[PDB]
Amino acid sequence: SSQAWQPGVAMPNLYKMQRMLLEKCDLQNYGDSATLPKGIMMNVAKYTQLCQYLNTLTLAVPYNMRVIHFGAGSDKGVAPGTAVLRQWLPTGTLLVDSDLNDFVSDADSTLIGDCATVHTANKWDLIISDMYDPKTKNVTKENDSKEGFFTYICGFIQQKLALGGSVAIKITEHSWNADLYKLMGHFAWWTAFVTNVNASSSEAFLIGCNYLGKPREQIDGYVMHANYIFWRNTNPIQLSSYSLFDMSKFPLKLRGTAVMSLKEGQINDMILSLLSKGRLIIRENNRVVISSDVLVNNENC
Amino acid sequence: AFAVDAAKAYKDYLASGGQPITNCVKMLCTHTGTGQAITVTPEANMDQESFGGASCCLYCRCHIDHPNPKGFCDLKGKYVQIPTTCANDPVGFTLKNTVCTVCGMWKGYGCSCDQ
Ligand SMILES: CSC[C@H]1O[C@@H](n2cnc3c(N)ncnc32)[C@H](O)[C@@H]1O
Ligand SMILES: [Zn+2]
Ligand SMILES: [Zn+2]
Repeated sequence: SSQAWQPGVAMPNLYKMQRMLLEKCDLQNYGDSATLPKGIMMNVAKYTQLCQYLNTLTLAVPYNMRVIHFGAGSDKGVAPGTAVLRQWLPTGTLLVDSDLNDFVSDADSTLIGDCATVHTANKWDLIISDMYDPKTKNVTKENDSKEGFFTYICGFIQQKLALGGSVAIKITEHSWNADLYKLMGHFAWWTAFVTNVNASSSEAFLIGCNYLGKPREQIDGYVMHANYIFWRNTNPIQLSSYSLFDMSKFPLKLRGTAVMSLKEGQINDMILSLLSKGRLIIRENNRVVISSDVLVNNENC
Repeated sequence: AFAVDAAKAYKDYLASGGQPITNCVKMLCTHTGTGQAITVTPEANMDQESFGGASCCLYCRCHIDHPNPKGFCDLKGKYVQIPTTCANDPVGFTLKNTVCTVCGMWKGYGCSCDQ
């Protein structure tokens, strides 16, 4: 439909309310490819549409914003997604990215290593993950909730995402986690967003909008992933790169959202209401300090 | 008194007909920007492409030290504008050309301070 002129398609609310069984994902336009603007990489186009969609939500955008980006490398040794995030985010936003393999980045700081080795002293206003292991695309194995880096991401959100902050975590048919879905119930709102340039893939970004630090709804993660696949299975999405040609409104508006440090007891319903509206961030405003754990080994006989 | 001269290496490599460094990260943008050379956000005009700075820096891409004495990089974390007629080789372009310290345009590719 009119969907082709959007940056992508978000999961309709009706599918979220179903109780489907997990089936295999069979996409009708499987193998199709979007025609990309001359010389533009798939990941630039994919991150641009993700960012164009995030512009429509109620993200908190404070001064001194802090954004962490996992899975930022590429097989090309560069970081296309980081470059789009830095273009999108207000100038001066602290941008940290990370990947298992080495790459050169425009981020303010890059950590190379498994994401479970990454620790941060400070909390974050936005977490982006494009972590993905292609060995999960095994159609001969049962499709179970995966752990690995998804287990890291769940703990990382609960321990280091500021109240009011948001996340976008890439998933696929086979690359998913039941607890992450359940954690979407801890945001004021959530969806699974599919970019129009990659609509032939079962990829989506699991988006949690304005983190509340507690269950707002109770979500069964296995059922919810089955709902998502059921949506993908019955709603062919027309590949489109139309939105990439309209960059006039792309940059994220620096809203100067308020940041307050608050203790657990002080979070009343008035606070929660502001958190839900993207009008408040709760965290310390201290220094951004990060590290990566390094395992030491002496291989000498 | 020995350090490697990667800049010379790449120039000689190009001159011999070497395929320019690929996978420079080109950005989507309006192409209605100021056209200055190195900016905090994409600034291509109608005759330029905008690229992720790091991906266009020879030193970054080769995993070698920067010639800056404190090791600082001019391009990483910014966006470089490249004339579309040179966008096949953004690394070569940024190496071989120079930014006017007065107006911020590429000398010979936007700088009009000699009029
Ligand atoms: C953009 S393609 C997906 C990226 O995610 C990265 N990735 C996958 N698993 C992990 C992990 N456990 N920790 C860090 N990066 C990862 C891969 O190295 C690849 O660059
Ligand atoms: Zn550099
Ligand atoms: Zn000049």
